[PDB]
This record gives sequence, structure tokens and C-alpha cells, in this order.
Amino acid sequence: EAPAAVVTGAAKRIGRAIAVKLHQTGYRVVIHYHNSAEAAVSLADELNKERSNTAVVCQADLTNSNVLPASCEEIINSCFRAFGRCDVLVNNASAFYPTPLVKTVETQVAELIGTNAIAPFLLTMSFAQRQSNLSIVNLCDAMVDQPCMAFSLYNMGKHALVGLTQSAALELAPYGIRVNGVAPGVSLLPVAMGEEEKDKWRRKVPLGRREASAEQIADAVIFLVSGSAQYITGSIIKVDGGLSLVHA
Amino acid sequence: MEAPAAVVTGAAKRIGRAIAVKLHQTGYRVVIHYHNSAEAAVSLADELNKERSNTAVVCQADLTNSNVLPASCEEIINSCFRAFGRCDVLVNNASAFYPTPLVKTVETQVAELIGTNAIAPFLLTMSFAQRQNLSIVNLCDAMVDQPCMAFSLYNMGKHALVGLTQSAALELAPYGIRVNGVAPGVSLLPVAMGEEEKDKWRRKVPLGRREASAEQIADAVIFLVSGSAQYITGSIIKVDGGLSLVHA
Amino acid sequence: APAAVVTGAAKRIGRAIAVKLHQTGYRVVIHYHNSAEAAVSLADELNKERSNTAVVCQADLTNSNVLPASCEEIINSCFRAFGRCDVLVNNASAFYPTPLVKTVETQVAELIGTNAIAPFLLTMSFAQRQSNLSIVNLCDAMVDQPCMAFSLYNMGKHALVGLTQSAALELAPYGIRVNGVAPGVSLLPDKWRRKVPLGRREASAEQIADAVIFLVSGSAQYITGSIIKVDGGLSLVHA
Amino acid sequence: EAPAAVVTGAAKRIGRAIAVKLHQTGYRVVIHYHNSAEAAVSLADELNKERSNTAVVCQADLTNSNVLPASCEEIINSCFRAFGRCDVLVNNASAFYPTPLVGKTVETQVAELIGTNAIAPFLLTMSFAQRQSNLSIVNLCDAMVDQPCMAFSLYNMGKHALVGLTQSAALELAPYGIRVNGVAPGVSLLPVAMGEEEKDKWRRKVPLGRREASAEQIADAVIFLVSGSAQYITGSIIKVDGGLSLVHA
Ligand SMILES: NC(=O)c1ccc[n+]([C@@H]2O[C@H](COP(=O)([O-])OP(=O)(O)OC[C@H]3O[C@@H](n4cnc5c(N)ncnc54)[C@H](OP(=O)(O)O)[C@@H]3O)[C@@H](O)[C@H]2O)c1
Ligand SMILES: NC(=O)c1ccc[n+]([C@@H]2O[C@H](COP(=O)([O-])OP(=O)(O)OC[C@H]3O[C@@H](n4cnc5c(N)ncnc54)[C@H](OP(=O)(O)O)[C@@H]3O)[C@@H](O)[C@H]2O)c1
Ligand SMILES: NC(=O)c1ccc[n+]([C@@H]2O[C@H](COP(=O)([O-])OP(=O)(O)OC[C@H]3O[C@@H](n4cnc5c(N)ncnc54)[C@H](OP(=O)(O)O)[C@@H]3O)[C@@H](O)[C@H]2O)c1
Ligand SMILES: NC(=O)c1ccc[n+]([C@@H]2O[C@H](COP(=O)([O-])OP(=O)(O)OC[C@H]3O[C@@H](n4cnc5c(N)ncnc54)[C@H](OP(=O)(O)O)[C@@H]3O)[C@@H](O)[C@H]2O)c1
Ligand SMILES: O=c1c(O)c(-c2ccc(O)c(O)c2)oc2ccc(O)cc12
Ligand SMILES: O=c1c(O)c(-c2ccc(O)c(O)c2)oc2ccc(O)cc12
Ligand SMILES: O=c1c(O)c(-c2ccc(O)c(O)c2)oc2ccc(O)cc12
Repeated sequence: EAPAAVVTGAAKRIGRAIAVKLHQTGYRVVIHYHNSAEAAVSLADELNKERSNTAVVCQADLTNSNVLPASCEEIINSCFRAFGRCDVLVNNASAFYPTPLVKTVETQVAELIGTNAIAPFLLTMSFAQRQSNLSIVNLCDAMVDQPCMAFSLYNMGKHALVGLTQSAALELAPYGIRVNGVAPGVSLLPVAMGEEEKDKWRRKVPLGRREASAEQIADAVIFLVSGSAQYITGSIIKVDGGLSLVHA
Repeated sequence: MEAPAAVVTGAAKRIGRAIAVKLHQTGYRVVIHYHNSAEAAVSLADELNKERSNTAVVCQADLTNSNVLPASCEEIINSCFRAFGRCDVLVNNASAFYPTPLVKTVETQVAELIGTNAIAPFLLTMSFAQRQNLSIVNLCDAMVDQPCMAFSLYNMGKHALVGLTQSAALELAPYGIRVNGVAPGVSLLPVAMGEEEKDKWRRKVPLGRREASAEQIADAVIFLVSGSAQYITGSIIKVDGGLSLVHA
Repeated sequence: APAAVVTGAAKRIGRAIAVKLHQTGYRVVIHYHNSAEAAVSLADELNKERSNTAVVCQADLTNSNVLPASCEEIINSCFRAFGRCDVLVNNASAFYPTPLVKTVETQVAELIGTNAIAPFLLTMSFAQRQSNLSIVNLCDAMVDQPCMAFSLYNMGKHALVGLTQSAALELAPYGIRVNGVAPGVSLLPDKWRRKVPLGRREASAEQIADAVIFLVSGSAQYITGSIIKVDGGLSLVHA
Repeated sequence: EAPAAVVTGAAKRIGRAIAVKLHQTGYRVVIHYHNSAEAAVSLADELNKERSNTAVVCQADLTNSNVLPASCEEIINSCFRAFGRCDVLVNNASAFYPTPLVGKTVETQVAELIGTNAIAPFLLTMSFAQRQSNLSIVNLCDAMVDQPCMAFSLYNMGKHALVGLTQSAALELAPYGIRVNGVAPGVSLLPVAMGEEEKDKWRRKVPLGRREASAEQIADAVIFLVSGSAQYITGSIIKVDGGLSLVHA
């Protein structure tokens, strides 16, 4: 049959464009979501109208806790249950908010380190334990070495995700599983953000003075899972329009 | 009084101990944090106090991630203020290190490896900064991008530590607190480790075919806390004998 | 139909790159220094597929007082043949040891000239003469764990990373993207094969070219200053 | 006897501060210079008046050419001729100016910006090692090499090559006991011709104190790397940039 993929946080924005584009490439998809139940079911309905029985949703909180490993095991299990295989994992879900050094701190750690680093690691474990062109793509951050002031925990999580991309690429290569990253600079700006601030950020991008479309991020993800990336593992592709190259 | 004070985590033994000794030799009063090594911590404090009265205290604390970790970290920093009326230097040296293959429960492994290596340093950094030649030195790892097989969680935590070193340096620079790292390659080898195994590692180091002494690592810490590094923040000094330059 | 220049295109990786660009519908300049018969054989094979879509261009890419003119000429040949030049692939490369303990200045001319200076000059000519415009530079995934006694080669490849970033920044306003592909062990010039995590073998040249094709494509329209490793995980492996 | 050091471009600015700190630590120094003759002799006179016969000057163009290997050989020779040894090499000399992609010919820009920043360090490294305790080489790198100034491609190329050299040499020279490390300023002494207004624009970007590194602060990191406190450090590049390289656009 057709291969299958899990995309975490796939209801909206970049995760949705990634699930759409995998689906358009021939993949059956698990649409993982946390709070965005309506958007998720909507996407699965649209994908299923195009090719019947090719999309499911799977709800899970990816905050760190003692039950996080079971939740991650269940995300992967949902793929096998719906499609009998799981070829691609996309770790796209992410918590993102400031945690100034100067919600309790335990919750902020559980959320930002959970979603960005620990859930990826556990999903990777469960993915590998259940196992052709198998691969995992982690959504990293091109700006990880030029961080946003007061985003220590978020930054820590994405740095840990780089660590994971490298470590898992090394350890899973003998099982023919490739592990890579796509690192957006500025792509879809936060919903909460005002328009003058959105423009502040746009104007900094060398290539076009505009943020990445979700489809442009998805395009790198498609490349990495594709047959044209069969010798690529442990690589992180910046998709940032040059933004990481720009000095203060 | 007028002598500065430093907290060193995991200071009972090995590198942390050498760091505590060297700081004390430089004129610092020291909090010797420990987890299980009470006898070692106390004997070091007694030796330091014999050299100069009332210049060393111990502080016991588990740095595993949990609900209570922020309160523990707060209490470590407090201990230095209670003992010495000031806290000039934080050395995040304590570390759990053991394999976590992708293919103790896993949530415990996460708590210990990510708590000690990343979360506890972040919480100690918050408490250090909130309580204020101030600086923080984090013990990193030079081999973080060429990691040992099946050490993904340990690798994640040490990458997260780089992230913290960079984020905290940027955020704390307005308060005049510098944040840097020392990244050993192979230093003191495991206790139980066979000499034939230790030699395999030693033979890989270009500079002298030997591991760094604990004092060599401490020397880079002393530099970073010193007036000779007053413009240095966000930097990670490898102290690895060229090990990280050696291809497979 | 867009047009591409590939340097060192007569053999091995540049050949695979030329063929793949051509197969994607580019017209191609096949640059060569000493490999005339091979360049022409490739041009003949590509012109049989689609006539008048492949030309050859001779140039020495050694650093010298005339390298700027040779680089200008390479870019010119594309514009002459095809009336446009959409893609520059800096693939040509000298590779050999230069122990710290051929004259040294010839080794500088070859190893730094071919690997870094010619890419710089070709970049200037390509830019001056100017849509999906991009430059791809063939980098090296093992640049930070360099081979023993290869200082000048490593210098040249680090300089090439510097150029990829600087040019991506400077040319972004012109809509010219500048990226890198960094092979590990590809076509050898068993022990090395054994060290590679992904399948204990070298990259074929086509695997390298696949990354080049992605980077020049519409699927990479937001990508500039990026270097894609294509090394099977070799650069992750410690000593 | 006292150890001896060669500092390239040592008449003024950071190079001078490194030679002065080396000298105050007990080194004998070769003050290399290219055009700054008065400033070089003046520095050696001041250093010799502190301790006799402890400083010499040495003139050379470090621009790339077929004679550059001889000039570099001669710099290192000058240390042996003066002091009987050469313990430390500081590659500090640097040409710095824009070379936009879209007076001097391009071949001259390549020769100066690549020559001074990368080829001369490589040739001086070869000579220093071939002419051979705590031996080391320190290369002055650039903390902002990955976030480069617009239109400085050749300069950036040169400094990237210098990183490459630092790593390759550290690795190849480790068996000889020679350490090779880098110190990478962000903004330290501003260019003499830069207006205060532009200087303050750069100052204001530095997280740690909104000011440039002093020459002494750069020199302090050099001193560290040559000292017994860094006897296990090779192939490391220490940023001394007050956080500048961490600041996003
Ligand atoms: N957007 C950018 O410019 C940019 C820049 C750098 C990196 N990135 C990275 O690119 C990826 C996609 O970016 P984005 O802006 O599309 O992401 P986003 O909208 O900020 O988040 C994507 C989804 O993650 C899920 N999520 C958040 N907390 C969660 C939790 N505790 N448990 C489970 N899921 C949770 C949410 O799902 P529900 O909606 O279902 O609750 C959310 O829709 C992310 O990993 C992000 O860090 C983006
Ligand atoms: N030695 C090396 O070659 C090497 C290589 C790379 C990086 N490093 C880094 O350099 C630093 C020092 O190295 P090392 O070899 O001296 O360290 P170590 O001996 O592995 O550990 C240092 C101390 O960490 C403390 N620790 C462990 N788990 C803890 C927990 N849950 N709570 C609180 N403390 C805990 C222990 O204290 P008690 O003994 O009191 O329980 C231990 O003695 C570490 O950060 C390490 O990761 C070392
Ligand atoms: N093969 C690998 O595993 C590997 C590993 C790391 C990096 N790379 C990089 O990948 C790229 C292509 O690799 P490759 O192995 O296919 O390259 P290669 O066979 O070593 O050389 C490619 C072409 O460069 C041209 N060339 C060499 N010196 C020249 C000069 N002075 N003037 C003009 N042209 C010159 C030659 O053209 P003529 O034949 O026409 O004389 C040669 O066929 C290179 O940039 C290389 O450094 C490859
Ligand atoms: N200043 C900063 O903020 C900063 C920032 C990043 C990196 N750096 C690096 O730090 C080092 C010191 O910086 P600086 O500002 O003190 O350097 P600088 O004043 O710009 O240059 C130092 C010396 O380089 C020598 N030099 C220039 N071209 C030469 C040639 N063709 N041959 C031989 N020598 C030549 C000159 O000697 P004469 O005077 O004798 O002609 C000059 O005094 C340099 O390597 C620089 O690239 C500095
Ligand atoms: O929406 C986001 C965003 O615009 C940005 C963003 C905005 C402006 C920037 O300069 C930048 O580097 C990131 O970052 C995110 C990181 C994680 C995530 O889940 C969402 C965002
Ligand atoms: O003791 C350790 C060690 O020898 C090594 C080590 C030994 C051999 C290696 O080749 C290496 O890269 C690290 O790593 C550690 C990391 C953390 C820690 O807390 C202790 C050690
Ligand atoms: O003087 C220099 C300078 O201020 C700077 C400089 C000034 C402002 C900046 O933001 C910066 O990144 C570098 O760079 C140099 C690089 C080489 C050199 O030889 C001298 C200088």
C-alpha cells in the first residue's frame, strides 16, 4: 500500500502544511493534535475526501510527565492501528513563550522541554521500537545560536532537539532510519503578534523581507523524507531566507 | 566579608572537587554541593577550613528533575548567602551520565539526565540571578556533535546546556553576570573502567595521548571567573587535547 | 529553458550534476580543465537527448593574474550559448596533502584558487551579469574534523563556507540564493566505507547531485546560506 | 632563559597590547610590522628600556606572492637570530576592507585579504614548526565570521580559512607538543578612520556593557592560551565578544 506518516501538532500552520504535502505525495497521515480538535478533524475530513481512508487524528498532550512515554507510544501505535505501518515521523509540535530568568516554573519546564525535546525523544524511541525509506524529521530553529531574549527554556529545548537529531541519526542508521531536521528562521508569525511587530521581523530577512510560507518549510520536509535524500542523515536544513546570517 | 563566594555543584569528587580547591586557593569561600558523596564533601570542607577558617560549607541536594527541584536549587543558592553573605560564582558541574538506548524507567532517566545536566543549571542560574565580577560557568562536553552511541538523553541535556549558556549570557549581560562554559573532551575516566578501556580513549587524544586532569579543567574555570575574562560571555572553551578534531 | 554552468563537469560528481540538471530541463555548460574528451562525450550524449542544449567550456581555475578573465569567460559562455545563466554550480576542486612539517605557492594557487578563489570570481561574474537564480557550492562535510596533513585543502573549504554565507547575505537583495552541498566520502579518489553509519558505503555522485537539484529547484525558494550535508552520518562519528 | 614570541602586526592596537602583555609576563618579543615603522621601533625601545635586549622589530609584507614563504621563514628566523628560540607565534596582522560582489585590482585584494589573514599564518605556522617548554600558536580570528558584515566576502573567506588552519594545525602539530588556538574578538578597537557616530552604533549592540573590547581584554585571552593554565587546550577558539555574536538581527 501507500506509506504512512505521523505529524505532531498537525492541525494548523506549519504542521498542517506538512501533513497536506505528505498526503499529496502519497502518504497516509496521522494528524496529532492537543487542543485544536475542530481544525484537526477538518483537515482529516478534507484529506479523506481527496483519498478515502488516508487520514486519522490522534489527540495527546506532549507536556513532560510520567505518562508522556505512554502518550508517545500511543501516537505511534495509532499509525499502525490505522495504516499497519509507520514510515515517517515529523516532530513538529512546539510550545513557545518567554521564561525570563529575572504558570509555575515546573509547568514551564514540563511544557517547553517536554514538547520540544522529550516528546520527540520518546516518539523517536517508540517509532524505532515498532520497526523501505524510514525517516524522522525534527522541526528545529535556525536562530538557536542567536536566541530571542528571555526564551531560555524554549532555546534549551530546541538545542536539545539538535542533540537528539544527531544522536538518533547515529544510533538508528544501522536500522536504515534516517533522522534530520528542518530549521525555520521566521515563518508563520505568532497569532498573538501585532502587525507592526510582524513587519519588524519581516524586514530583517535578507531574501525578500518576508517570512517563510508554511509550504516552503514543508517543501524541505518533503525533500528529507523523499528518495532524493537517501544518503542524508543527521543534517539540519535551515529554511530561513538568510536571517541567521545577519549580525546585530 | 570582602572575599568572594562560589557555589560548585557535584564538588565532592573529581572535577567538581578540583574546581572547589582551585577557587578556594584563589581566595574564594566555597559551597561544596553534593548528592550522595557526604563523606567526600565533608572531608574536602574540613581540609579547606583547616587552610582558612570558616571558608567552606557543604550543601546536600538531589538535582533530578521533579516538583521540588526549583525549591532545592533556590536553597543551594541561599546556602551561599547564609554562609557568606554573597554569591559571586556559580559552577554548574554536577552531571548524571549513562547510556539510554533508543531500542530505571525512561521517565526516571529523563528526570536524572535532563534534570542534572540542564534543568537544575537553569533553576540555579535563575536563583543566582534573582538574588543579586559575577559569573556562571557551565560544564559542557566537547564531543556533543560527535556523541557516544546510545547516549541520546545525556547528549540532549548537554546540548540544552549550551543553549542555556548562550541564552543566559544574553539575558544576564545587562546585570553584569557573565555566563560561559568549559567543555572537556576526555578528562577523568570512570572509576571502574578497565585500564585497557581507558587506554583506548587516551590513545585518541592528539595532544599527549592522555585525558585531561581535573585540574586542567579547573584551570579553564578559574580563567573564566577571573578579571582576565571580564569581556567574555556566551563562550564555551573546549579543553579536549584536540579530541573533537579527530575524524572517525 | 533555464541554463546552468557546472565547473569540473566532465567526470564524477560534476558530471552527475550536469546530467541531472539537464534531465530536469536545464541547458548546461560543461566546464573542464584537462578533461576535453570526457566533456565533449558528455555534451554529445546530452545533445543527442535534446539538440543544442549542452556546450563545453575550457578554463584553468588555478589562482593567477588571469583567473578573473577565465571566470568571466565561463559565465560568458553560458550567456552566449543560451542567452541567460540561472544556476552556477562551483564543483571543481583540487585535493591533495600539504604537510606543515609543487612549490608551496603552487599548492596555494591550486588548493585555495580552485576551491575558494575561483568560486568567488565566478560568483562575482554570475552576479554582475544578472527568476530562480542560485549558486550551489560543493563544500565538505568533514571540514571540522579535517584529514591529517590537509591544511591548505581544509583552509580552502572553510573559505568556501565563508563565501557561501557572505554571498548569500550580499546577493539576497538580487534574488540570488547561495547554498552549499557538503559530501562526506563519495566517489573515492573500504576502510573509509566502513566508518559511515548509513549503510557502510560512500555516496554515489547522483546522491550528491540530488541535493544540488533540490537546492536549485522551486522547493528551495526560501533557502539561502544553508549547507546540506550528504555524508551518511559520517561527520557525527567520534574518533 | 626567557621564552620568546613573534607577534605579527604588533606596532599598534591589539598586536601591541599582546606584545606588551607577553613582555610583562617575561617573554622576549619580535615586533613584526609592515608600514608602521616608527610605531614599531618606539614599542621596542620602550620594551628594551624595561629589560635590555628583550625586544626586536622585523619588517615584512604579508600580502600573498611567490616570495611570501621566504618572508615568513625570515620572521621566524628573526626570533631565533635574536633570542635563540621561538616559543610562541601570534598571528595578528590583518588586512580589512570591503570587496563588494556587484583602485586595487581583484587579484591584489585576494592577495592582501587572503594572504595576510590566512596564507601568511599558514606559512608562519610551517616555519615555526619546522624551526623546532610550552610551544603554542594563537591566531586572531573573528567572532562574527558566521554573521558577516555586508560586502566583506574576501575578508570573511580569509578568517574562515584561518579557523580551518587553527583546527588542521592543532591536529597535525599536537604530536610535536605545539598547541594551536584562536582568540576571536567581536568588536574591539574600532577602525581609526571610523566616526564616533558609527563607533557608537557598533558599541550599542554589545550585550556586555555596550562597549567594545579593550586591546588588553583581547591580550588577556592570548596570555591565557599561551600559559601553563591552557596546557591541554588545542584547536579551541575563545570568543572575546561580550556576547555580540549571540545577538539576533
Ligand atoms: N513559525 C516560525 O516562524 C518558526 C520559527 C522557528 C521554529 N519553528 C518551529 O517549527 C515548528 C512549527 O512551527 P509553528 O509556528 O507552526 O508551531 P506552533 O503553531 O507554535 O505550534 C504547533 C502546534 O504544536 C502543538 N502544541 C503546543 N503545545 C503542545 C502540547 N503541550 N502538547 C501537544 N501539542 C502541543 C499545538 O497543537 P494544538 O493547536 O492542537 O494545541 C500547536 O498547534 C515548531 O516546532 C516550531 O518551534 C517555527
Ligand atoms: N570526566 C570527563 O571526562 C567528562 C567529559 C565530558 C564532560 N564532562 C563534564 O564535566 C563535569 C564534571 O565531570 P566529572 O567526570 O567529574 O563528573 P562525575 O564525576 O560524573 O559527576 C559529578 C558529580 O555529579 C553529581 N551528581 C550526579 N547525579 C546527581 C544528581 N541526581 N543530583 C545531584 N548531583 C548529582 C554526583 O555527586 P555525588 O558524588 O555527591 O552523588 C557526582 O559526584 C560534568 O558536568 C561532566 O558531564 C566530564
Ligand atoms: N569525492 C568525495 O568524496 C568528496 C568529498 C568531499 C568533498 N568533495 C567535493 O565535491 C566536489 C566534487 O567532487 P569530485 O570528487 O567529483 O571532484 P574531483 O573529481 O576531485 O574534481 C572535480 C573536477 O575539478 C576539476 N579541477 C581540478 N583542479 C582544477 C584546476 N586547477 N582548474 C580547473 N579545474 C580543475 C577537474 O577537472 P578536469 O577533470 O577537467 O581537469 C576535476 O574533474 C569537489 O568540490 C570536492 O572537493 C568530494
Ligand atoms: N579590531 C577589532 O575590533 C577586531 C574585530 C574582529 C577581528 N579582529 C582581528 O584581531 C586582530 C587585531 O585587530 P586590529 O584591529 O588590532 O588589527 P588592525 O589594526 O586592523 O591590523 C593590524 C596590523 O595588521 C598589519 N597588516 C595589515 N596589512 C598587512 C600586510 N599586507 N602585511 C603585513 N602586515 C599587515 C598592519 O601592520 P602595519 O601597521 O605595520 O602596516 C596592522 O597594524 C586582527 O587579526 C583582526 O582581524 C579585530
Ligand atoms: O510563530 C513563531 C514565530 O513567529 C517565531 C519567530 C518570530 C520571530 C523571530 O525572529 C524568530 O526567530 C522566530 O518563532 C517561533 C518558534 C516556535 C514556534 O512554535 C512558533 C514560532
Ligand atoms: O567520566 C566521564 C567520562 O570519562 C567521559 C568520557 C569518556 C571517554 C570519552 O571518549 C568521552 O567523550 C567522554 O564522559 C563523561 C561525561 C559526563 C560525566 O559526568 C562523566 C564522564
Ligand atoms: O578594527 C576593526 C573593527 O573594528 C572590526 C569590527 C567593527 C564593528 C563590528 O561590528 C565588527 O563585527 C568588527 O573588525 C575588524 C576586523 C579586522 C581588522 O583587522 C580590524 C577590525
